[PDB]
Amino acid sequence: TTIVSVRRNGHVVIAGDGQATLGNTVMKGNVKKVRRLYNDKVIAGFAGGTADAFTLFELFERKLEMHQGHLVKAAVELAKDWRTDRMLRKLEALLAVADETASLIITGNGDVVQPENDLIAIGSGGPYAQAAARALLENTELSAREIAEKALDIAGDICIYTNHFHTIEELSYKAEFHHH
Amino acid sequence: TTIVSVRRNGHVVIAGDGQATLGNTVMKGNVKKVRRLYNDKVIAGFAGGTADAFTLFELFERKLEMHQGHLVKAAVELAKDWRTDRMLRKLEALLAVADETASLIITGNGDVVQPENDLIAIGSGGPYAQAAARALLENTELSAREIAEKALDIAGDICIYTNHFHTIEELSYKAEFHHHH
Amino acid sequence: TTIVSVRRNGHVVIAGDGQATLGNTVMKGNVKKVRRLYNDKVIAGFAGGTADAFTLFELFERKLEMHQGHLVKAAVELAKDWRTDRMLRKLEALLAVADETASLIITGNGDVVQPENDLIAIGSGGPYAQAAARALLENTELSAREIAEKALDIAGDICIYTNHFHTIEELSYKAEFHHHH
Amino acid sequence: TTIVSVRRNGHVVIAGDGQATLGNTVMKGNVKKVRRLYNDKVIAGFAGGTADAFTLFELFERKLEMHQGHLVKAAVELAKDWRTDRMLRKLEALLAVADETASLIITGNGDVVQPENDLIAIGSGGPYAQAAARALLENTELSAREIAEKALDIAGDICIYTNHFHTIEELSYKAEFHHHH
Amino acid sequence: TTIVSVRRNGHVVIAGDGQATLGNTVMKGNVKKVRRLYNDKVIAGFAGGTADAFTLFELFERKLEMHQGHLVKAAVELAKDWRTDRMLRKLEALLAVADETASLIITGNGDVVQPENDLIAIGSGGPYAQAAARALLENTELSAREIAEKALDIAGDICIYTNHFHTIEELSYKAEFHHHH
Amino acid sequence: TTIVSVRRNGHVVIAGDGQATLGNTVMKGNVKKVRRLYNDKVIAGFAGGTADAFTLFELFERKLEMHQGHLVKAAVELAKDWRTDRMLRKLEALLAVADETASLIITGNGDVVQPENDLIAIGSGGPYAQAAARALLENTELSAREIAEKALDIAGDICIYTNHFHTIEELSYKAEFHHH
Amino acid sequence: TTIVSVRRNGHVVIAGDGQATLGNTVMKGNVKKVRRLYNDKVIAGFAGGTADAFTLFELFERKLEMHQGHLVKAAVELAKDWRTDRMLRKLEALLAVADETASLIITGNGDVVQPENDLIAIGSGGPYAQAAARALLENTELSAREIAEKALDIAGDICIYTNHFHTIEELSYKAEFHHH
Amino acid sequence: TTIVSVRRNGHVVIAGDGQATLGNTVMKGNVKKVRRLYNDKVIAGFAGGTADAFTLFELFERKLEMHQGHLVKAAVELAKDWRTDRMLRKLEALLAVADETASLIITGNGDVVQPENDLIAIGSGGPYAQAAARALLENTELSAREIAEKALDIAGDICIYTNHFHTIEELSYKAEFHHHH
Amino acid sequence: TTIVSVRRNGHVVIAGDGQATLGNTVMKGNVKKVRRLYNDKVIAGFAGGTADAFTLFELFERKLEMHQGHLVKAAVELAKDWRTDRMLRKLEALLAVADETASLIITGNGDVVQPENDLIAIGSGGPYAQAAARALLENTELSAREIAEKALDIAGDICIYTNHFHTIEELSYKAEFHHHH
Amino acid sequence: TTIVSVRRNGHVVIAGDGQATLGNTVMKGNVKKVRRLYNDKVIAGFAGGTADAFTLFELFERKLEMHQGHLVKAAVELAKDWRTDRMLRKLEALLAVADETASLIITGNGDVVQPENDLIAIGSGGPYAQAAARALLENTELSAREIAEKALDIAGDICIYTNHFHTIEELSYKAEFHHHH
Amino acid sequence: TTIVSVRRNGHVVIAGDGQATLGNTVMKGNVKKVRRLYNDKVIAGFAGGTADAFTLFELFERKLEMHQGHLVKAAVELAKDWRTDRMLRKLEALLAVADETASLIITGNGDVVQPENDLIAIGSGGPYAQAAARALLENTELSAREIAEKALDIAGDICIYTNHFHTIEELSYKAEFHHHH
Repeated sequence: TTIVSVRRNGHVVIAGDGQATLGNTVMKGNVKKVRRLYNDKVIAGFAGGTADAFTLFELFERKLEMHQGHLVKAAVELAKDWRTDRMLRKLEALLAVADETASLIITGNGDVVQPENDLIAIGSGGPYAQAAARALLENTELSAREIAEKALDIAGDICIYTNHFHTIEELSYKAEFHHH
Repeated sequence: TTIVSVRRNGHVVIAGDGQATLGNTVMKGNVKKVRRLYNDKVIAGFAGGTADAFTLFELFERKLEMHQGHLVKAAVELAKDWRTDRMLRKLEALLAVADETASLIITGNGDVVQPENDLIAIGSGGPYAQAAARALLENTELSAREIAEKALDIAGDICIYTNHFHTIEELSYKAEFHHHH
Repeated sequence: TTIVSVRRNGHVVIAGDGQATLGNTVMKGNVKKVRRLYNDKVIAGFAGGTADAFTLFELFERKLEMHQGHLVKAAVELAKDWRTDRMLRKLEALLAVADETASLIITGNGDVVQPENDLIAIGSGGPYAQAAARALLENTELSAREIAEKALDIAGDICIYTNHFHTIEELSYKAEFHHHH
Repeated sequence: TTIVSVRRNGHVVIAGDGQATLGNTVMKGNVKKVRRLYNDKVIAGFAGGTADAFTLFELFERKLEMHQGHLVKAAVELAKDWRTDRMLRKLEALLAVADETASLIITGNGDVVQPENDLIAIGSGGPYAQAAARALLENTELSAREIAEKALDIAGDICIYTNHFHTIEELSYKAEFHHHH
Repeated sequence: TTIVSVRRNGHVVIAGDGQATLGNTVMKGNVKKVRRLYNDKVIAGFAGGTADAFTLFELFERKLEMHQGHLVKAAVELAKDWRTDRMLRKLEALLAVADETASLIITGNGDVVQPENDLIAIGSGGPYAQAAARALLENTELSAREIAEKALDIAGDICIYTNHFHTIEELSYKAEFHHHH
Repeated sequence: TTIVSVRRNGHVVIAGDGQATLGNTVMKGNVKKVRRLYNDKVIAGFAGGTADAFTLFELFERKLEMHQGHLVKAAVELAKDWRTDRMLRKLEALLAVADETASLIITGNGDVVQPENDLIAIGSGGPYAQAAARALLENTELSAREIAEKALDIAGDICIYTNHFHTIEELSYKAEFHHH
Repeated sequence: TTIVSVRRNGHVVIAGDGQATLGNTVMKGNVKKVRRLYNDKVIAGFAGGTADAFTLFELFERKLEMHQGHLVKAAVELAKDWRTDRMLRKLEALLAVADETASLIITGNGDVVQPENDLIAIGSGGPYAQAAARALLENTELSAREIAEKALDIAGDICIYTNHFHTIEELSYKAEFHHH
Repeated sequence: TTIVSVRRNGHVVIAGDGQATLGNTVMKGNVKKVRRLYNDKVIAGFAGGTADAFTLFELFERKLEMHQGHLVKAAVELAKDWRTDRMLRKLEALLAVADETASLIITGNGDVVQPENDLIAIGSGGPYAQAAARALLENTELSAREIAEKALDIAGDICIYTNHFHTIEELSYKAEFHHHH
Repeated sequence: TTIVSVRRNGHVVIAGDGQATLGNTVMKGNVKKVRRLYNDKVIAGFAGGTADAFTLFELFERKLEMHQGHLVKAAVELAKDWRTDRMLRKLEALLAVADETASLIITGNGDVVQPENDLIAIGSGGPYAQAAARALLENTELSAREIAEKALDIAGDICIYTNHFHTIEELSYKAEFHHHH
Repeated sequence: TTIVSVRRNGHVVIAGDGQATLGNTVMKGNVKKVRRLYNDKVIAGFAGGTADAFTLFELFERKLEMHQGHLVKAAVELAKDWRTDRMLRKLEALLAVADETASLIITGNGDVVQPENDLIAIGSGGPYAQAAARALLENTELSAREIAEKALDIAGDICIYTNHFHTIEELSYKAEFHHHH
Repeated sequence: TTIVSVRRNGHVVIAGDGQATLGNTVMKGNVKKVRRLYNDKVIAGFAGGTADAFTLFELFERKLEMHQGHLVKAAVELAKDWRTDRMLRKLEALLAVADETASLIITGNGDVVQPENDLIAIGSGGPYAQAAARALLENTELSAREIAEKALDIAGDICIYTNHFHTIEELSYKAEFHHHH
């Protein structure tokens, strides 16, 4: 499992593979690890098992409406409850979330984090992709999209636990407004 | 324990062995791991111990009537409660369910899944069978039945934890065919 | 790493992938795990690291000329020395060898084995491929080649440790197949 | 600890040893592991510690009267509560129960099971006795009694954790055997 | 892997299954674990891997001719060298040997043993079979053959590591009988 | 720690040492491991730590009055609660209890047991003492007292974890009643 | 496995059971663990596996003739080589040896020991038997034989790993010499 | 992660790095581990994960207003609740807090501590920095600031888990320093 | 951490070091582990972390006033609540307490103990000190003070976890003496 | 096992207990752990098993005559060979040796050491005795003898692994003590 | 155990503590870990046990004369033989060596190293001292001596395994200075 995010110009993206590895056998390989929340305003990607993710995303989206649209806080409030009540302390995963606002990793442990460049790379191959992505983003242009794609690809070429099937979600936000 | 499912033309099947392995001794070897729910409309197979299964199947079938016959949903609602209340969080198993609608694995963990081809292979030998099955389904015709049977056989030939005694349930619903000449 | 062998009509084949997995990172993925010995008369496939293999293949090929072309014996003599002198007792791998004569797995442990059908399936994915292969070979024709290929493919689709890059070697030993287009 | 059950003609029996092993020292060796419930209509044997057993037997016998005399159900209802509420989830043991109705293993895990022949063999030596018993029951007649006894004896001869002191309970439910001296 | 031996009237037998289990996958299941030595005078069964066995059987048979036909001795001398020189100290297995003379287990460890009744039961299932066998041999007649067969069957029914495919070798030498009337 | 019990003629005894071993250092060596309950009618010995013991003995003595003087049951009821509620499931020890009625080991695990001869031998050296005791009781007379003493002595001579300081409690019950 | 030795008046004895326990299954139960060396002059008992024992007994008996009949030294020289050359360092067991001279435990580790009373108790049940034996030997007479027997019996009654089948060897040495 | 504090003349400082190490990969490296509470009167630094910290800082700042401005007490009351209710017993971290009043380490374990010199050195590198810091503070003057900086730098040069990105907060509470150029 | 107590003539003392060891680094080394309660009538020493200690001392001192001045009792009542309510069951430490009445160790586990000579030696070095102390107290006179000091010194000389900085509290109450001539 | 040494005026002593502890059972308790070498000129004590000791003492005494009577060197040369050739590298123990010359601990590891005061305290209880001994030697006179005895006694009172049976060897090397009754 | 080295102006120093820690008890605490070789021209410090050190120092000093006075080389040649012949491969330690030439750590592993500033800090506390030392050397002047002393002090203040008793050896060789005014 591997997921990335990038922010270039007016585009932020989250992209993950879909390999359902188990033990040493792929049980499935097209899981949508990336999806969107709060009516197409905020994107996210989770690492782990669909359930916990869903429970979290919901709860998080709850904390979302419960704070209007302040991503940061919604996330924060969530991370709290998560690394709080004994129950949630059981569900484990990692959530990459982003929107016009910003991007942030949320771990079950209790850690809400804005990476060093809205460059979220997580999962088994996170490091690998990160590197690639980074490299690109550093020594080249291309789009958030292209890069993520690119890196997220390479990831799986190295980390066995990664798929190659790309679920992606990107939202542009160039507030181009022509008065006539 | 191993269980498969397939869907070819107008036939979907679920087939499992019956080996009651314990530690390293077979206590029994004719357990019906596959059965049918909601008055012969939906089939299922569970992996694990009869009890939990029964508790789940019932609860699931409750969530079933409680949504008419929308398999997906019923399953979804179930997986919820399962990977929800601390109590159910104790019963562990895997449920392979199918019908005209579709087929889906339901884990206790909280995971409702449509495999990559309504090809459900679970249990110790799941991977093995899957392979065989797949292979067949790929490079040959035959029936959902034949295939499942075939694979589910091979499974036990390799995975010690698998039986060879085949409990099967298949439901047809729009029997197709594809003959050439 | 996964390697298969099959024997159908006048064709015996050995085919393996090429994934150089390490820890949880692929360092390379095009290793030729399958090759031929004794001047294109005997084929083999090894599971593990190039070196040990080479050491073994050579020593084995030595025990080969040292017994003319009696595959069985060459293999037997080898497995002995292997699971014998302290030194060799360190190099570990698995050797799938075949020719007109037959096919046999050679383990470092000290085991020379003719599988249940000259159907050699070894490696992380061995079981998987075996299954598929088997299934094919059972419920269909096709060639030793097609099957191995097919299975060895499927293998990697399931076992992460398997590559998909196919190194194959097949030797025919009778026939004169024709083609009418 | 080892316990068996058999059903031959009109006789079902449960027999266990009495070795109170602990660590690697026998603290006692005459524990009655087999007993009867519901006013001499149903027999049972437990594997483990007197307490949990008693707690279970009682609760089970409660679920018993609470369903008249339908052994199966009583057992089922019990296994549920057992592999249900956190509390019971702690008491661990195995219950071999039988009567005119049938015989069934009840595990704390959540598993109510009718063995392959009303041949219940449980405990450290269970497998061993099962074997012997089985063998007898297969290639000979004798009584449920004789067999159980026999097997349950042999058990201890092999499994150190087994006693040799036989607590047995058998209930007949038809017949009128005679004797001409 | 499981192997038995029995001696009734004028017949001593050695019988073993043929399951080539590895890890948790059967690589083969028709290995001849039982065979005969010294020109059809002495039988044996080995537990483990064909190679080591062969090395031992040969060496043992060497120690055999080297002592005429005194099984005991040959065996003794063998066990010596086996649990002696560092090299042999690596090959591990168990040898069940018998003939007119007697029957004896030979372990690599250095142990030549006459079981408690020329009833050799070894291998994963050894204990199981033993039991059954014993039981038979105790509470019934039948032949060394029938018994062994019977037991060796049951074995695999319980011990997953056992095959069911029976390789047997029995030698008669003063065929008795005991009929009553 | 080691404790024994014996029953000969009209005398039942419980005797234990007093070694407070810890790690590999004796912190104390005169702990009274044996004592009496229910107003000098029932004796007992515990193995382990004074606290848990006290909690148990009390609770047990509670279950005692709560059943008049039926040792067996009191014990049984106790063993239940002990190997029952999560809380008690934490306190661990072994209780040797006896009286006119009988003698019985009660473990936390959930096990109430009448040994093979009202010969209770428990603790690190239990086995050892048992043996000796047994031997005596088998091939000689002497008193319950003498034997226990004897054995309980030997125990410590072998098991390092045993003390040699003997706390003993014996109750006779020969209902000798002269009518005049 | 359990073996004892005793020395009373002019009789020294070694006695062991014969249980061939393995894992948790008795493979055999009549192994002769006790035997005699150097032409019926010295007795011994081994704990473990027949082979190693034989190798040792032989080597030891070699070191025996190689020192005339000085048990002690023979034993000592042996224990050396045993807990010496890498090879022997692999064979593990315990040897109880005795004769007119004395009695002594020899471990592979490198330890030749005369117990506290020519009372050798070794093996799984050694401690147990020891106790019993001791007890007897302490508070009663009877013979070395009777006691060993007795104790060695009790042993198996407690230690599951012990058999009950008694192989015994006792040598008397009362140099009663009547001049006529 | 590493954090220091010093008190020299009228200046107390808290400074930490910003390395977000995980496993053996830096996920981020600019985390503000040091911050200020109770309206710029009290400073603090936490070791660990942002969340728990925040939960604690808040609760502590609650216990702060709830005792006016008596740092010591606020801290004490906090450490209590922390190493008290089961819930808080889960959040783990270390809090370095200081102000005009004093400086004190607060551990989840239940320990409120004033170091040996208002010289708080905590975190993976704490010991290292402490040393350096100490050494400076001992054999030289410079400012609390310069020292912390200096040491906290050196820290990362040695402890891989330390960043080098310095988040610092210093509060003076007397003086009027001048400068003649 | 190490603490001692002694009682000679009319003087009882409690003395402990002050090493704040953590992992393998001293974070502080002047912690007052010994202090006095109930208005200079009762002394005590705790082993562990200041917090828990304080919680206990207070609660204990509460149980103190709540029983006038009967040390024993107060202690007993305390040990109860301590090794009682789940909450307190978390705070762990050891309390050495003494006064005119007597001296007693109180563990969280639930254990109130009068050592073998009002000679309380606890903590990492407890055993060591005890020894020395004992030795002195045995083969010499000197004062409770001197001895404690002496021993408590030696302790740190051996046990790395011990400080050398001595916090002591001694209360006289009927000052004896024993001079000869 | 515990052994001490002291040097006071013209007397150096080595004293050890005799507890043959094994696992958790004393197999013997009168082993002479202390003895004398080189014709009553040098004393020593070993910690461990009689054999290795003897091997060492001999070899050391060889290195002794091989250097006349220079204890230090003999010891040094020994420790070398000991922590040198693979073989000796297996025998493990500790040797306390002394004479007119001096006293020194010799470990198998490769360490020849003169303690801080010719006060050798080794063995499980070494630390304990050391303490006591020390304390005596510090705050009192008495003889090397009395002290060792005293301490070595106390040792066993605390360390279970220590005996109480005292084997002692003391050599004087000046003086002419008198006694007026 | 901790040892440092520094080089300032015309002075290079090596300084180590003297704590003989064992398990968790100091057996001695005045071991001279630092000493000089090749007739007062080269200094060194070893970490570990006196023996091995001595063996090495000698052998190294042999390799020293055997190359005149080229420290580097001598060291190199030594490290070779050390991390070479199986025998030396057993003695383990660390050698800090210096002289006019330079300073270098020599590990048994096979590693001759010039630290980043002739600032050798090794041993348990090595890191700690290094830090301090470094800090000094960085933000202050003072002498190689003062610094080492200072740091090597601090070390033991933190690392329990360090002594405080300072054995030092410094050699001047072109005494510089740098005064300003």
